[PDB]
Amino acid sequence: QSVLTQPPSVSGAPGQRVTISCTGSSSNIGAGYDVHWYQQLPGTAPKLLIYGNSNRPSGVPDRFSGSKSGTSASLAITGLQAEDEADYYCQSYDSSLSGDMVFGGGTKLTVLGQPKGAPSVTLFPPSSEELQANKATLVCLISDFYPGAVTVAWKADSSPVKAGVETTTPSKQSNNKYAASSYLSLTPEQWKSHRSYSCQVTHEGSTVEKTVAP
Amino acid sequence: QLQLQESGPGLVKPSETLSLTCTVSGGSISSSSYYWGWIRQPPGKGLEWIGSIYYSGSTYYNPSLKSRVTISVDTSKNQFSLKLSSVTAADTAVYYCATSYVDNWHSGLHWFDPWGQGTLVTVSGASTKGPSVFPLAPSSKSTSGGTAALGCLVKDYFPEPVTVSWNSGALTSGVHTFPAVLQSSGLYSLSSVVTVPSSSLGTQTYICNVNHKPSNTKVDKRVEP
Repeated sequence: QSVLTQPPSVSGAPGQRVTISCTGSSSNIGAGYDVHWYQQLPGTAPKLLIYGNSNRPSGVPDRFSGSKSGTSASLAITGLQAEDEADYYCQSYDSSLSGDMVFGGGTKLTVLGQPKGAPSVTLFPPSSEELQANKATLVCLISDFYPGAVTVAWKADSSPVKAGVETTTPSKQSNNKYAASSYLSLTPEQWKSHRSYSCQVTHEGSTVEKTVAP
Repeated sequence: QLQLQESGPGLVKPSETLSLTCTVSGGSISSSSYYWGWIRQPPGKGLEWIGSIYYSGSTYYNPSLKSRVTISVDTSKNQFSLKLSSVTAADTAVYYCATSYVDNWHSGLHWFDPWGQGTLVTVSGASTKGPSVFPLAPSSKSTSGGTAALGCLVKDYFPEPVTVSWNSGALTSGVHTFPAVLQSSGLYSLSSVVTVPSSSLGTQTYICNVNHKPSNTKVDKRVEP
């Protein structure tokens, strides 16, 4: 919940023009107060993108523009680039109570047409130091895949292991591909008693399986 | 070139008070037509203004939070501070300080620029736990020709975050620090991997520098073949 309203997601084709809307009420945007926009790349602080309805800070490409009309405002992006994938927030001022700086809820912008990327998979066995501490963790690191959906399965020898698995959501990298991590917890006795363990990554109907042995 | 830096505890117990400080450099809090602000962002959610302060003390707060918010300023240190009382899990968020050039607050024309880096505060009754750091010895199997991947497993810490650097910040090329998983135990784990030349694994020394500020724990783990 936020005082201004934005579509949660907007998509556009490369090189085309896309708009992100921001609606308010007669107490904020419609009361004559300016609308500002912030761009947030993943894991980074918001940065000013448009101020005073339509002004660009230095360092913002002129493909970005802003306008406002009545109780709403609009961020427009021409010649859509892959590097424009980010979250976008509008912001204004509301005078209904004491004078409130208010936000929209954010829009995630997707640039369509990105080619598929197969995942790079690095599998590490438990460290000797961890085994000496009577624990064992296998670490499966998955990067550079697109689109952002993988499934990760583990095997003891050839048999699926369902217990002791923790896997992150896929997270967007700076290059617009995705990363994820999967962790298999074992006892040192399990790790030493099998001939190997495997991390199998499924992505877009293809699988990559890496295997490590004691 | 005005720059803002958040600081303060990363863990607050439910019902207690969250306290943060923002240190400003490159420009003056005092004697400036600026309102110095706090903004927060719960993980995976949107931005929310908390309140702002003028250097001589006048404040404006978000009406939905005003009963719990105190913002203060220390002009002699070029700092301003936030206290949020009676916290709950709803107050778990990245907290940003920022600033607004303002001629008249009630003209409602102002925006946020620049912004600080953000600092994470988790509201939880769970205890702080420092990480166990294990080396991930180099493996050439998955990387490009003549390179190997090595890393550090940063296991079982709470709350977020940990920072990882390599060789005290000297080694930046090929470093990938992955987002953490939250395990069922309630503890986080993450890994940082760096891809380096295979040929010099016997002549160069690789060290991961793990800093877990919430537990005041620092580990410099040598990663050997």
